[PDB]
Amino acid sequence: DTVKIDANVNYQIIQGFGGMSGVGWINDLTTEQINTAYGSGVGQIGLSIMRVRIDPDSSKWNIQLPSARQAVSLGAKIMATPWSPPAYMKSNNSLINGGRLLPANYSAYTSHLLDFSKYMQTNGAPLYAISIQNEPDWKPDYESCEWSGDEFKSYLKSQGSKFGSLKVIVAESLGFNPALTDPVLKDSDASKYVSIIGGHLYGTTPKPYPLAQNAGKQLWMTEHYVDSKQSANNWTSAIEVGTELNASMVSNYSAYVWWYIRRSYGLLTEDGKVSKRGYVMSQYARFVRPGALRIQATENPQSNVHLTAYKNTDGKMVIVAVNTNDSDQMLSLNISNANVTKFEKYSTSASLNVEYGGSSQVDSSGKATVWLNPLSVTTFVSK
Repeated sequence: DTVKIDANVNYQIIQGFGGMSGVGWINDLTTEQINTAYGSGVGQIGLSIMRVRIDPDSSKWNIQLPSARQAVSLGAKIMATPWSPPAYMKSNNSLINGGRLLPANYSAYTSHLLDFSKYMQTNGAPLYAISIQNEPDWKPDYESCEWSGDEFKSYLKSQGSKFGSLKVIVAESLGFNPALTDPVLKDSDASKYVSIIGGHLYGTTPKPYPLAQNAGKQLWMTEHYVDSKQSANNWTSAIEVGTELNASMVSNYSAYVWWYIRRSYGLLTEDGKVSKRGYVMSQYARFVRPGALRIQATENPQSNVHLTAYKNTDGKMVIVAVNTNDSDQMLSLNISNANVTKFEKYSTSASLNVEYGGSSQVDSSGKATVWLNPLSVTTFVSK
């Protein structure tokens, strides 16, 4: 059915796609694995964001440097998340099962975070962004710390100015619950120090956040994974990554950051090879590059077809479509306000990994017909 595209109507800017560096909790990435994930060529995923954990013990920070340095060398931006302040700053004197950061320690905690930023920077892996807390609404039996949105608000009013040009992220809610961040965004004295509203998708689905958008903050999805009991090469499950990426983009997110890059259910499997989930991610990350603008395009032209469209800074139009029908699907593109004469097709499916599927001509009235293979994630790139 018909898809109407207007390259003169813009939504969010895309900062990129990322994953978690897990060294300290799991084995480090190798240099080869980072090059595969952070390169953007054939066979590579195209990530450009790496997330790192801030250990409350600063004697352990050094183990983060090899992977963070390699990523920066390859053009990536680093964001850092703390799971807990040091135990001795919290109300329960423990790293685990929550506990509150004592207000008397707000300046000390800021100094801890800034120390981490200076260490990284001095060692040649400068941070782009820093989060105040991981999942303040979750109190598991590992590093965690509980906060309310009013506590974030008080914290930021007193400490926020100290972060300088570092981009501050709040609140990394488990389920992207606005309750944690609305108090911050409704207070201009707190809001002025926040650059990014970040959240996770556990137990939820992507949704727009109008208050964050109207406040001019970017929205980043800073951690998720799908059904970890599945092999990353199970196609039935991997296509769900495509669904979630599409929903995230339609929800005006500027960044999407997976959990552990290398894992049995990850973007790379434990043999260091790209997985089906990684190829799905690459249908977005290799082609929708940092700086791209999402543009108007019929999102659900027909049953079980979802798509988004982008203009890259180099002038290329890109269309990324998810087809969860077990049948070939035709799209009738109608493009306005663009200078496109052909699209190249690249698909991931049960049997293809980002494989070229031929070219389609766009007539001089901006019309083209393209086809989606069954149960596939397909990217069209203008030439």
